[PDB]
Amino acid sequence: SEDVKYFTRAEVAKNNTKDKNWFIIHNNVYDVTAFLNEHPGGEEVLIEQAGKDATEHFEDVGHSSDAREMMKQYKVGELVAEERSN
Ligand code: HEM
Ligand SMILES: [Mg+2]
Ligand SMILES: [Mg+2]
Repeated sequence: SEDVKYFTRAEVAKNNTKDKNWFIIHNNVYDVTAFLNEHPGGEEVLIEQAGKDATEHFEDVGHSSDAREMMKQYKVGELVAEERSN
C-alpha cells in the first residue's frame, strides 16, 4: 500500500525550466515550480538546478528543520534504485 512513483534521472532532466522545475535531493524527486517565489534563498538558485540532482548544493546550505519539513510538500517521487546516489 505504498504509493510512491519512481523516476529516472532522464525523466527528471526533461523537467528543466522554471515552468516545470524539478530536481533530485537525496534520491527524492521534487517539483518546486510553485515554490520559486516563496523560497527565502530566492528563485534563481532553484531555477539553476532545474532537471538536476541538487543534493550537494542543498547540503552546502545546511537547511533548517523547518526548511527540511517544508520540502516534503513538494516531493513527487523517488529515483529508481539502480540510479540512486548511494
Ligand atoms: C536547488 C536546491 C536549493 C538551494 C541551492 C537552496 C539555496 C538556499 C539559499 C542560498 C538559502 C539562503 C540561506 C543561506 O544562504 O544561508 C536558502 C534558504 C532556505 N531554503 Fe533553500 N535551497 C534549495 C532548495 C530548497 C527547498 C526544496 C526548500 C523547501 C521547500 C528550501 C527552503 C529554504 C528555507 C526555508 C530557507 C531559509 C533557511 C532555512 O530554513 O534553512 N530550499 N536556500
Ligand atoms: Mg550563484
Ligand atoms: Mg538550467
